[PDB]
Amino acid sequence: ASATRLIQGLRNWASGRDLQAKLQLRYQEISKRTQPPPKLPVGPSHRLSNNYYCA
Amino acid sequence: SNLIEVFVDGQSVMVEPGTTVLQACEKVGMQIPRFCYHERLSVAGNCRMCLVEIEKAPKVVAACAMPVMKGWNILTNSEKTKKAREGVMEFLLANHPLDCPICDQGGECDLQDQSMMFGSDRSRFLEGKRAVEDKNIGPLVKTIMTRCIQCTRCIRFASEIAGVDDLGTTGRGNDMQVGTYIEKMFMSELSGNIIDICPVGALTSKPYAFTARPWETRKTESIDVMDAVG
Ligand code: SF4
Ligand code: SF4
Ligand code: FES
Ligand SMILES: [K+]
Repeated sequence: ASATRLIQGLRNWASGRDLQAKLQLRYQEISKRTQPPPKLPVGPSHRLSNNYYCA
Repeated sequence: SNLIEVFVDGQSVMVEPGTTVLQACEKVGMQIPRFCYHERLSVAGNCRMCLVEIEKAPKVVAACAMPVMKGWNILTNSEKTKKAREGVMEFLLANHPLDCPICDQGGECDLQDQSMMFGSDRSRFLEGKRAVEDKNIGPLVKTIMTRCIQCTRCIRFASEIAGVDDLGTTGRGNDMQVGTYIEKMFMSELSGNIIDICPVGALTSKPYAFTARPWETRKTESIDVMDAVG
């Protein structure tokens, strides 16, 4: 999405579709490379009472 | 013949009088887990791991010390037996240090093996562990008493086999320490064999320390030539 309008129009006519809506090259819409730190939850066996392994 | 009939998991078997529950279960083929019991030492019964359940009885009995009688059915795989084992080993591992990567017993530790077998899968202990002061008993046996579980195989070996009578327990409660109470060297003919009969890594071999690991060593059965005993 940097080409001039003439090239985009000729490209859309030659392809037969609209390529500006769906571009195969990624841009600023992708997720950021840095993320806030997560807090993964625990499972169902992380309990202090009624957690006998034999059951 | 004075053999009497007992039952292990419903299976009938003959036993001699005076037989313990552990020996009867071994004769059937079941190995009850144990820490303080030894077939060549006196019965102490101070670890409570071998607590097995006799049916039609509202208490668990110590299989390493209970003598069997006629008509007993022993349940070695019931629910309350496993509950008792899990509770006892949770208590055992409550104060054990996190020393497994820096331990020579790792890979051949009895505590690790029965923790995987009969123990639980997580720890509910949210308190602070204890720390026992180390001792010196010679340049053969390396002593780390933080890892000792007070099984008293030391005292029984030094009192009934080596005949030294120089090892004991000083203290009362959670601060009871197995040692010698003075700077005394445990020098004897059979002073290394305690390293064989320590279920934890409390007593290790000082020349062997920090050298190899039990899973990568090949075992070759051979004969000693150092004396004429063979
Ligand atoms: S004695 Fe066993 S449980 Fe204790 S630190 Fe060593 S390997 Fe781990
Ligand atoms: S040092 Fe080992 S053999 Fe000695 S009493 Fe402690 S656990 Fe038992
Ligand atoms: S093995 Fe019986 S109480 Fe320790
Ligand atoms: K040992």
